[PDB]
Amino acid sequence: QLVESGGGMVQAGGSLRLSCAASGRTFNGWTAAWFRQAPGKDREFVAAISRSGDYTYYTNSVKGRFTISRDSAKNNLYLQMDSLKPEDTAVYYCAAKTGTWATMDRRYDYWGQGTRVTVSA
Amino acid sequence: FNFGIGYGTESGVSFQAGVQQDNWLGTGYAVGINGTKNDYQTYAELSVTNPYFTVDGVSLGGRLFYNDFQADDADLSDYTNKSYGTDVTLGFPINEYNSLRAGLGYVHNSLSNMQPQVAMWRYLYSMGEHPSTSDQDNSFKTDDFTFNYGWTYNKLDRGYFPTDGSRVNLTGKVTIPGSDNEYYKVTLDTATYVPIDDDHKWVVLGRTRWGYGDGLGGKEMPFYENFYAGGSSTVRGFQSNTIGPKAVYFPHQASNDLSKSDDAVGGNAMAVASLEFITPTPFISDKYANSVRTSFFWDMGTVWDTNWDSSQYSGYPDYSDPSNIRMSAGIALQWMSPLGPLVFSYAQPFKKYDGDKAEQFQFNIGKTW
Repeated sequence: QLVESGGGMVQAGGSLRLSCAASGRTFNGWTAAWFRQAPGKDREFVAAISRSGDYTYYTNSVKGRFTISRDSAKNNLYLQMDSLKPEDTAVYYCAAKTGTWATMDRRYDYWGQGTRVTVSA
Repeated sequence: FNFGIGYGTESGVSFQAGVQQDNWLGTGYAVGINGTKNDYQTYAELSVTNPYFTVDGVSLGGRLFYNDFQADDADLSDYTNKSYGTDVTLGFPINEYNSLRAGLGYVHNSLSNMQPQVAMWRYLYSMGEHPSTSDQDNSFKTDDFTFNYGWTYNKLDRGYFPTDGSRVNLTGKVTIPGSDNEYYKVTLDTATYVPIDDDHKWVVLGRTRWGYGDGLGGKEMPFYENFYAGGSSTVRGFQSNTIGPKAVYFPHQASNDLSKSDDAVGGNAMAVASLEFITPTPFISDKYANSVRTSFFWDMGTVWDTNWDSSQYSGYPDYSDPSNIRMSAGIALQWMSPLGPLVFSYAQPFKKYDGDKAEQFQFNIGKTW
């Protein structure tokens, strides 16, 4: 099952790298995405990488600061979080999909448990 | 009660269930319920016929259906289309090999979860719809009435493994004044078998498939009526529906400059052709030879968007170009195994274009009881 890791607390400006993997599974035939849920708010799209792996899509607020990618073997999904801001504070969720990418959480099939990221002023 | 289960690379796990009652409560009407479930589609219909209504071989049939389509699971730009409608059809038998049909249809299309893209939003704009380009939470409902026409020529010598004759199927529909949409759509399918030897062990097969549609009076044909190409049944060696225009996505924004892709969306025009050489299976001249068929094939096809404005989007490929013919070649195996009919194929797409997705190994297996 999907498991996230790499969260914690960082002061504004810092960097993080979130990781997502599934035991005995690979992301070969899967569309993968990251969502986040700031406290009190709803799950919102962060980033996604296509099944082919040749195209990446980001929400405007994180475009140019975050980078989603996969390793060669496609065992792991990463989110490089650079130039962090306080509003990036949320619980980050890993999501997977068999079909083409979407930005709505209910369109994804499998989810991780979430990992907390807190950015302080 | 008839049930059917299947598994294939085009539609994953397939389930089918049907019940037909020739005389329903002594009314003389023949009633049937049917259901189908895919990786991407759920379909249910209610069929009605009555042989006592047939006049000079012209029959009348009814249909009431529901359809749930998940475009993302068909390797298309994501959207959902939940539809329902009715069809009344007349069947004219011209001769022993030709029949005609004509009917009226109503359909309610309820669209949702549309992932903003240029071509999709182009059709929406032509309908007066202006949904946000930064969000997938949207909706578009329409009600259409259509006139449906069909012609089928079938002179194939055998149903299962044909060796001689041809089959042609031509269909066409157009919206009736009063419908929300305004468009027509034409489809043409042909198969031709030519045996070269007396035993018909060696057979040349030519397949073609065509589709064209467009809007009327300033409208565009809805994207959910698009044609597709690529897959086990069209152009082998290519992932299902990958051939043709690719989505150009608008940027997503949270609740408070475009992006290229390799996600197919289909088009309003389509052309497919295939040449296949059917041969005996090597060294199985036993009793099992009649149930096994080997073949070598050459497939090609293209799909394009006649209303794609390459001027406004010069940074992106010209998806209105009909000349990007994709080609593939390979070998196919057909077997009436104990578990049902099986088809396996290996093809190499030697002519492909930017964004095309390959699928060299493709197969479909079904079973009905």
